[PDB]
Amino acid sequence: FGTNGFDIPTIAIALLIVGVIIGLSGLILSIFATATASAISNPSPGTLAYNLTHPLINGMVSFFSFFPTLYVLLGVTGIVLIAAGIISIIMEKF
Amino acid sequence: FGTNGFDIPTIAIALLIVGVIIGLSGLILSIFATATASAISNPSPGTLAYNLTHPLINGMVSFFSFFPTLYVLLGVTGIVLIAAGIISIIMEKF
Amino acid sequence: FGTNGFDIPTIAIALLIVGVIIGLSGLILSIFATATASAISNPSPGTLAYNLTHPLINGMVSFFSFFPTLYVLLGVTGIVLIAAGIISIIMEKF
Amino acid sequence: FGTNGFDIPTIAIALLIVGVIIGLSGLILSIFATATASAISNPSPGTLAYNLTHPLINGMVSFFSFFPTLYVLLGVTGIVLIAAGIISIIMEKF
Amino acid sequence: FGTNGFDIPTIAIALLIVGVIIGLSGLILSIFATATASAISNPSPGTLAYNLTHPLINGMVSFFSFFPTLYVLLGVTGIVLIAAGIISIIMEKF
Amino acid sequence: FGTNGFDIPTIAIALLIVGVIIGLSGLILSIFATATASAISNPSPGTLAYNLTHPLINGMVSFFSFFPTLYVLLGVTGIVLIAAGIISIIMEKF
Amino acid sequence: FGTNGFDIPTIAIALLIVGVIIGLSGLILSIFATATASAISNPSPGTLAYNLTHPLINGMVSFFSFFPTLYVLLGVTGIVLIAAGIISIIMEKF
Repeated sequence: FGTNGFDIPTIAIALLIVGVIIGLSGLILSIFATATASAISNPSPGTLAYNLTHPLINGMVSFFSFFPTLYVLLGVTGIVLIAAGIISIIMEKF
Repeated sequence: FGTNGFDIPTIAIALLIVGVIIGLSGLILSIFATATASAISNPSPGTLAYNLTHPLINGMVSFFSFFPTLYVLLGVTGIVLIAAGIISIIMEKF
Repeated sequence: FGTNGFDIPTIAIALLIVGVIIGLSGLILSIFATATASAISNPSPGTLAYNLTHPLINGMVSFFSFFPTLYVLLGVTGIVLIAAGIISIIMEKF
Repeated sequence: FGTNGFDIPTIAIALLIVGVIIGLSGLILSIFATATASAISNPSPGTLAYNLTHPLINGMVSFFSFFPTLYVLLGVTGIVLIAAGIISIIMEKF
Repeated sequence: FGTNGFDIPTIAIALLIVGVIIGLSGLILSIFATATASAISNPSPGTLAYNLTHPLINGMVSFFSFFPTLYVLLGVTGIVLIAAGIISIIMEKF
Repeated sequence: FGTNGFDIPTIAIALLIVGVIIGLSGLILSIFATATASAISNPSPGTLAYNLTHPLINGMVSFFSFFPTLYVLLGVTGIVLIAAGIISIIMEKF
Repeated sequence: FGTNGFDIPTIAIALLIVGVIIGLSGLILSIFATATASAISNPSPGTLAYNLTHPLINGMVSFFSFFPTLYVLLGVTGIVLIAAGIISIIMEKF
């Protein structure tokens, strides 16, 4: 059901695959994040360990704050792909 | 249905193609613009980041304000093409 | 849909491409500018580090202030291109 | 989207590249300047070390004061390039 | 529809072409003039930059004031051409 | 639309070209003049640097004051050209 | 847009070039003059070094005082060139 490489069943299967992979990634990352949160403690505001540890958790927070826009762009990619398929169909179907 | 290169079915198909392409372009650009709007924040009116970032968004605004007249001219082009076709038909059909 | 090299679908696609590229450029530059703003500190008004660092940020500010007019000219270019296309069509379509 | 060597997407990409490179340069230079400021001390106003060290920091200050106009000229260059492109388009598009 | 080189359809097409070209010229020049107006600032009445910049804008104003009569003469030319055509027709049609 | 070398479309295009070139020249010169104004300082009224620098800025001022009449003459040239065209048309059109 | 070698666009470009070159010359000379002023000191009014150095700075002052009239003549040259162009056009355009 297509012309050259555009197949609606294949597209649906690909959507299934990406959806389930993203679900698993969220699940695993959340589960691991809980363990990390449990492991690290809060020594004191101003001792040696605080100086030694604070920037690390800051980097954690920053990278994880970067995740959402990555996911948004990844989602945007699929609309582009499907639209390219539609245009390609229309171009030489007539 | 024509004389040399003017074909009414071909013209209708071309109109279909340009219409759908313009629709897709609007869709994709709007969706991406929402993501850009979400990503960038407003630091402060007068700090370093404001000086560093404000002209960029100004350029964004300006270019996107230039878009409408581009679209208008692009639309005007088709009337010229169809009129040239009509004249060419009349010239040597009689 | 054209005469020699003027194709309305091609023009629309080109507009799409330039628009999305400009959006990405704004996004990336803003995100990076936030990081730069965070990294650099303000030592003091009159110490060695101030003398060492101030002109650099001045150059930053100046170049980024130059960006907007660059974008404006870049936008102006497209109107010229489309108008040249219209004129070329009219010249030998009749 | 151009005539011979003028490509609006290429220009936008080039602007992106120069912008990010300038941002990185500012970042790295500022970070290094902080370290230099920290390392050197102020011995005394009139001892041997002062005589030995003062002109060096004077040269530092002078060169870094030269930076801003370099950046300004570098920014001016792009407007010239884009204008040359516009003129070249207009010359033989008609 | 003519005698030797006078063709009413050709004349009408030529009028169309000159009209649209003049419209485009006005459009482009106005759009560019807005950008120029935005870019240049007003430093002060009596400093170095004022002395350096004022005559340039004076020349701008003068040349652009010369434009109108150029356009008027250009318009006058067409009446002469059409009248020459009429006379040439009458001379040897009888 | 002409007789030998006088073409109203060509004239209009030439007017467009000269107008845009003059606009760009004004823009670039003003932008550069601002940078020059910023770079040079005012040392003192009577020291060595004043003697060394004052005549240079005097020459700057003088040449830039010469610009306006150059532009005026350049503008006058076009009226002469168009009038020569009109006369040439009238001479042998009848 | 001309007759043999007189081209208004070429003239405008030449004016741009000479203007920017003169601006750069003023800039560079002023910047260098500041450095020269800083380097040389004032030993004493009547010692050996004064006798050894004074005439040199006198020659500096004199030559730099000669600059302005050079610039004025250079500016005058362009009016002559443009007028020669106008006369040449008028001579054989009719």
